[PDB]
Amino acid sequence: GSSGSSGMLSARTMKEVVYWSPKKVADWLLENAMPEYCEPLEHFTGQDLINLTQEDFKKPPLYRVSSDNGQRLLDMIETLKMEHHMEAHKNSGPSSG
Repeated sequence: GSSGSSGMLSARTMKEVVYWSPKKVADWLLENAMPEYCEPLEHFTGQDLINLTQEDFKKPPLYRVSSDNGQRLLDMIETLKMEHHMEAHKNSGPSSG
């Protein structure tokens, strides 16, 4: 083993998590035990990371990365957005699905 117990475990701010760096997005993953998404998110940016959807899982780079149909991550990210100023739609009930 090499990285047994990390020294520092915390984040300055996640209100944007969009302008982040390609090296930070990763640290955030391992921080929550998500080293499996680091590979596909190696060159990912806070912005691209938050722009991830269950649909993006069906295809690469993020594909069958976990046995949770990309739930653990989707949930870990969903929060990264709720913070940012992203006015989501209101109406509920699509035409086709």
